[PDB]
Amino acid sequence: SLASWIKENIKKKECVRETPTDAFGDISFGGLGQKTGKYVRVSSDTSCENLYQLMTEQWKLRSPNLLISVTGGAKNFYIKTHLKDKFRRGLIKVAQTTGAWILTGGTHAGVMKHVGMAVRDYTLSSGSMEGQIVVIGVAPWGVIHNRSTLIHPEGRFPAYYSLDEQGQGRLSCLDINHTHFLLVDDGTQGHYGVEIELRARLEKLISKLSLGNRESGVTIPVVCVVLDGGPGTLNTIYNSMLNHTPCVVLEGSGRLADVIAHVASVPVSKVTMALINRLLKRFFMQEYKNFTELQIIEWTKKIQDILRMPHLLTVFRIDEDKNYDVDVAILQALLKASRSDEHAGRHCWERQLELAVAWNRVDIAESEIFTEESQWTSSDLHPAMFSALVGDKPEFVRLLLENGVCVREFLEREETLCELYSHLPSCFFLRKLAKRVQVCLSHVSEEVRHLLGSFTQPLYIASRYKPDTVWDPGRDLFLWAVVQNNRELAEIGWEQCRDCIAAALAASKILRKLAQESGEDDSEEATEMLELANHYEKQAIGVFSECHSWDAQRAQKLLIRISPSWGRSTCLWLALEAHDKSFIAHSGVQALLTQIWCGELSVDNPHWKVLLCMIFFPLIYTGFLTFRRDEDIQRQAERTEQQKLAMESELKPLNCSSRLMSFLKSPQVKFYWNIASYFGFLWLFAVVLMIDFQTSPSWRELLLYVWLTSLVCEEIRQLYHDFDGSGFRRKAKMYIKDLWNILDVLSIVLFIAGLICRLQASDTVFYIGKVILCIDFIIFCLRLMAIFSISRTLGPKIIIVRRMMLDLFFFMFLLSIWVVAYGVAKQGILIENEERLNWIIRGAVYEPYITIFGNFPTNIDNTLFDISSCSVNASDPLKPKCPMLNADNTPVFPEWLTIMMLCVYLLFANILLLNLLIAIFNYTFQEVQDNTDTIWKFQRYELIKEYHSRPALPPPFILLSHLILFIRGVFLRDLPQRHKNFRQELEQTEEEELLSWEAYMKDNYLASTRQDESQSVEHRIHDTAEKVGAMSELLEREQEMVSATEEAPHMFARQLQYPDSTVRRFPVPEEKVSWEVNFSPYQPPVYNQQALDKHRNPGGRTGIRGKGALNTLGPNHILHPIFTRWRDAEHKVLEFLAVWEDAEKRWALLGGPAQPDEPLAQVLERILGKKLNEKTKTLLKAGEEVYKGYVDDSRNTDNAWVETSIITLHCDKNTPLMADLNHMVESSLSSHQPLQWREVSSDACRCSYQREALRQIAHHHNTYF
Amino acid sequence: LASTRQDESQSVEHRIHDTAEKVGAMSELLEREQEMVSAT
Repeated sequence: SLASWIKENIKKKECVRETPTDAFGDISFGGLGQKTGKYVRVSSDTSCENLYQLMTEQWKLRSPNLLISVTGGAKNFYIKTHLKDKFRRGLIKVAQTTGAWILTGGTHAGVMKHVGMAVRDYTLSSGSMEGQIVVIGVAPWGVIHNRSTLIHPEGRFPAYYSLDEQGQGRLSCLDINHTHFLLVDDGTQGHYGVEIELRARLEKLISKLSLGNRESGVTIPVVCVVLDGGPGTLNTIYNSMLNHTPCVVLEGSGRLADVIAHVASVPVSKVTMALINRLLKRFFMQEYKNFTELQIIEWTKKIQDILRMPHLLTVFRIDEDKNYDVDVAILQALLKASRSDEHAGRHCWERQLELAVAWNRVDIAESEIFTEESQWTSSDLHPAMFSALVGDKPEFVRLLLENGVCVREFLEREETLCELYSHLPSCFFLRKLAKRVQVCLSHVSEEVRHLLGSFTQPLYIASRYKPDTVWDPGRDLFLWAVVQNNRELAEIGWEQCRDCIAAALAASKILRKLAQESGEDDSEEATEMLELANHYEKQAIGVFSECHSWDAQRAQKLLIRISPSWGRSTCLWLALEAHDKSFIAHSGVQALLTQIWCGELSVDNPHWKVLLCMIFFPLIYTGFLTFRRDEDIQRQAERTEQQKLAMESELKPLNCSSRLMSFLKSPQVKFYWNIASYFGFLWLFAVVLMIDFQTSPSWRELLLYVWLTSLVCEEIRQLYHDFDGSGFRRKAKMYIKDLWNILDVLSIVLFIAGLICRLQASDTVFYIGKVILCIDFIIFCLRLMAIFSISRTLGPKIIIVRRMMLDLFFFMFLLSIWVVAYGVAKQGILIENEERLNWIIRGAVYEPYITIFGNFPTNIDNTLFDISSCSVNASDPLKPKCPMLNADNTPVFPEWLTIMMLCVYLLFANILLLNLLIAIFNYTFQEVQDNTDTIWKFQRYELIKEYHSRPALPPPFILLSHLILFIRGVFLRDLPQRHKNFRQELEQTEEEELLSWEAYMKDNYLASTRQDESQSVEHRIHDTAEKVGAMSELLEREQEMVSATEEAPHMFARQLQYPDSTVRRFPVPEEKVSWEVNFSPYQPPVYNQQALDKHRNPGGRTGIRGKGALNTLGPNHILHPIFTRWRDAEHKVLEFLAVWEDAEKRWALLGGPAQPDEPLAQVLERILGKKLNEKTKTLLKAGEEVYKGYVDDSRNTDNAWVETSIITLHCDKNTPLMADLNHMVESSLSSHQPLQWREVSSDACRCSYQREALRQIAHHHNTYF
Repeated sequence: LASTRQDESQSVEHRIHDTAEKVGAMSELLEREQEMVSAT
C-alpha cells in the first residue's frame, strides 16, 4: 500500500537533475530469519514534513522520546575488553526502556559494527516481545558494494541479501544487525561525505518534534556520543555545542576521547598551543607524528574553546567506582545540561520533572528530584500527576502519591474530572459512551446507571459537583480506574476509598455486567474482566471476615447500612444482585439471615419446642422458648457485674402483654400457619370434589371459590410491594424465569377454565368441567413438593432428580423401537392378514409392551387354541385371529422357536438396557456432590424475603388484611416500615466512627496478606535466586579491583567565527593572548565591515583586524543607567525598570549607546523617550558609578572594542520621579514592547555584563545584615 | 517459541538447578581468591 505513496512523492537524483525515486522494499538477511529491515532511498534535499511522516506514520514506528546520536571513527578501533561490555549493556539499557531512537552511519565499518554487536547480543536475550529497539541508519546509495541485489523501480519486497566485504575500496558494505535504513543520493557514486548536512538538519529539526503533544512546550533532548573519531569528528561536536541544545558525553577508550578526557582535568586558561601539542603528541603517536602543523593552531584553540562551557560535558572517568552502567551517566548528564538554559526560575524544577514523566524510568528522576533538602507543595505537582494518570504509568503515580500529592486537593474542581474522562483508551465502555454521545458528566452517569441497575440513583449531577449526590474524591478515581480494565491503577485506587466493602462489590457487579454484555472481543472479556471481578470478590470477603472476627454486633450494622456514596443502595443488595455465590456463603451473613428469619424470638431454640408453643398459646407467656430481649438484658447485667467485680478486687426493658403480639409476626410462625392452611385447602378441595359435587353450588364450593381468589390476591400484592418496585415487568421477568412458577401459572388459569365449564350448565359440558378440575387437583398437590425444598436435608435431593429428567424420554424411545420391532415380527410370522386395525395395534404394540414387565414363567402364555377364533373373518367379541394351522390343533411354526425368540428378546430387554439407565444416575449422583453447598444458601435468601412482606393473618383471612392494606393505601398517606430491617439509614456520628473503624480494619488486612505472602516457599526461592545472581557478578568485579594492583583572557572575542559575516578570525591561544608575548606566524586577515595601526586592544590579541561594524576605531562606549526603586512599601524586595525586547524575549537593561563627549541628559532623553524631563531634572543628582571599563563581546577586534560605564540610581520607597516616567512607559522605542519595573535579585544567570552589576547591587544592599 | 522459553525458565524445578550451579561456582572461586591473598 505504501508503494502508491512511495512512488508518487519521493524523488531521486541522477546525471544535477531530479527524477522519481526507486529502490524500495524490505531487506531480509540470510542468516537469522528474525529480521526484516526496510530500505528506502532519498535525495540530497527532501521535504522535511514528508521525511518525518515517512519516519513516523508510514513505517508504524512509534513516537520518538529521546534522540541519541553515536558518531565518530568510521574505520576501526580496539577496546580493552572490560569497558566494551559495560558500554554495550548500557547503550542498550537506555534505548530499550525509553523508546529512544539511536542513529548512526549504517555501514559495517567500525563504530556501527559495535552498535550492531550490541543489538545482536541483546536481541537473542530479550526475545523481542514488544517495543523493538528502533535503530535508524544513514548510508549513501552509491557506495554499497553489492548494489544490484535490490535495485528495481517496482522494487522486490521479500528481497534476500548476502554479506560480502572483499570488494572494499571506494565502495563500502552494509551492516548486519540494524533495523531501518535511510539512503541518501548525491549523484556521485565515488563520494563518501554526502550524508552530513541531512543528518545535522534532521536532528536539529526533530528536536522540536515534541511540541503541541502535551501541556507544556519543552523540547525533546538530543545527545551526541562519540567514542573515537577523526579530524572531522570535532566539528560536529562544536556545531552541536554551538547549537547549544545537546549535551555531549565522552568515554575513556578512544584516541580523541582520551585527548578530551586528559584536557578535561587541566584548566581552560592553561591550554596553550605548545601545551596542547605536548598533550596530543602522546595520544595518537601515528598521527601525532603525522600532524599537519598548519591546522594545529585551530585544534588547540578549538579545544580551548570547547572546554569553556563546563556543564554540557561529562565523562565516564575510566569506570571510577561503579557508577552503574553508562545508562545513567548519560541520563543524568542530560538533566545536568538541562538545568542551565534560557529559563531563570521555578520553571527549572517544573520543566525538569516532565522529562522524568515522559520516560518510563523512575529511579534516576526520583533520586535527583526528591532529595531531602528540597521542599514541595501539593498544588505544584498536579500537571505531572495528570500526565502520569493519562499515560497509565503505575509506579510513578504511586511515587507521586507517597511524596505529597493529596487526592482531596487534586480533584477540587469539576473541570479536571471532565478532562480526565477525555482520555480513555479504547474499550467496550468507550464504545458504549460513543453510542451515548450520538464530555459533560451526565453522559457518564447515564451509562453507569444502566450498568449498575435501574434501582439506584444517578451518581453525578451537572454543575453541582461542589457540595443527593454527595462528593467523595475517592470513588471518582476508583471508578475511572475500574471501567477501563486496568489492574495496576485499580489496586492503587482501592486503597484510597473511604468505605471499602460497598466499593469492591460495586466494581464486581460493573465488571460482570460489562463482560456479559460485550461477547465479541472474546479474549479480553473472557479472561481479564472475569479474573478481575473474582479478585475484587475475594478482596471483599477478606475485609468482611476480618471485620467479623473482631466484634460482630457492629459488623452487622456495617453490612446493612445505606451507603450515600454509591447512590443510596445498600451493600447486601449489591452482592445479592451480582450473582456472587462466594460472598453470600460467608458465615456472618448466614447468621444474619438466620437471625432475621427467626424473628423476634431468639435463635438456637429447637423446633419441637417451637411447634409445641404454637400448639398452646399461653405457654409462650409462661415461658418455654427463650427471647432475645431478656437474653440481652441478662448479658448486659452480667457484663456490668463483671466490670464491677474487676473494679472491686441502651437496652430495652421487657414488655409483658405485647410479648404475644410480637411473637405472632415472625416468619417461622407464618410459614407454619401457611402450611397448615395449605393442608386445609387440600382437605376442603377433596371433600368438595368427591362428596359435595352437584349441578348447583353449595356453601362449601363458595368457600372454595373465595379461598382460591384469596391466594391469587396475596400473590399479586406480594408482586408490587417488593423492592425494585418502581417500574413494570422487571419482577415479572424475574418470576416467570424458573420452572416452579409454571405450575401456579398453569393452575390458576385451568381452575378458571373449570369454573366457566362448571357454571356453563349443559348436558355434556358439566362432565368435562368436572374432568378439568380433577386434573388441576393433581397440580395443586404437586406444588407442595417445592415447598418442602426449604429444609437443608431435602434441599439438594430434589435438584438431582431435576437434573436427569431429560435422558428418560430418549431412553424410552430407544426401548420402544425394539418392542415395536419384536411385536411386528411376532404377529407377522404366524398370523395371516387381519383386516382389523384395532387388533393389529393391540397385538402389535400393546401385547409386547405388556409382556416385558411380567414375570418370565408367567410370560410364557403360548398355545395354539385357547380363545382365538378364526373360521369367521374376526369373531367380533374380543377374539383375535387364530394362528395358522397345518395339522389340526397344531401350530405350523414350532413353539420352541417362539420360546427361544422370546428368551433372546427378554434377555436383551432386561439386563442390557435398564441397567445402563440405572448406571447413568449413580455416576452423576456421585459426581454432583461437591458444588451443592452454595446454591442452597442463595435460594435461602430467595425465600426469606417473601414471608417478611406477607400479612400476618392466615390465607383464609388474607382477603380482609388485603382489603385493610388497600384501605390504608387509599388514605393517601404512605410511610411504610417495609423492609425496616433491610434498609437502614444511620445518624451522622455513628456513620463517621463506623467508617473510620472499618478503614482501620482494612489497613490491618492488607498488611496481613503482605506478611502472609512473603512466607511462602514459591516466593522465597525466587528471592534467593536473585540474591545469588547479584552476589555472583559482584565477586567477579571485586576480583578485578584487586587485579588492578582567574579567567584572565577574554573569551567572547576569540570566537572562531566572526559575528554576522563569513570571514573567520585567526585562531588565538590563551598563552599568546596578551600583547606581552609575540606569536611568530601571527597574521590576522583584515576585513572591516562594509589607519588600522592607530590603537591596540587593551584586552589582548583577537585575530581580527579592521573596524568591525563600528563607526570609529578604538573604544566604543555605551552607558547603562539603571532606574531602580523598591518593589513594595514594606521594603521586602527591590525592582528596576528594565526592558524586555520583542525580538529576544529577554529581561535586558535600559541603556543605549553613549557617544564620546555626549551629554547625559540628552542621551537619557534619547534612550528613555523623555516626553517629560522634569522628573529626571529633579533626579539628575541620583546615584551612579556601578562599574566602568572593558567589556568582552563577540564584536571586538584588534583595533575596535567595546567599553562601558554602569550606573545605578535607586530611589527611595516612594520614588516621586517614577510616576511621570511610568505613565509615559509604553512601546516607545519599538524594540521592547513590555517595559516595567521587574523585581530585581542577585541573579548571576542573566545577561553577562548585567549579572555582575546586579551581583554588586545585591552585594551593596544585603551585606549589611 | 519465545513464549514457552519465558514460561519454562519460571518454574521451580529449573530455578533450583540454576541456584545450585551458581553456588557451586561461587564456592570454588572463593578458595582461589583466598589463595591469591595467601600469596602475599
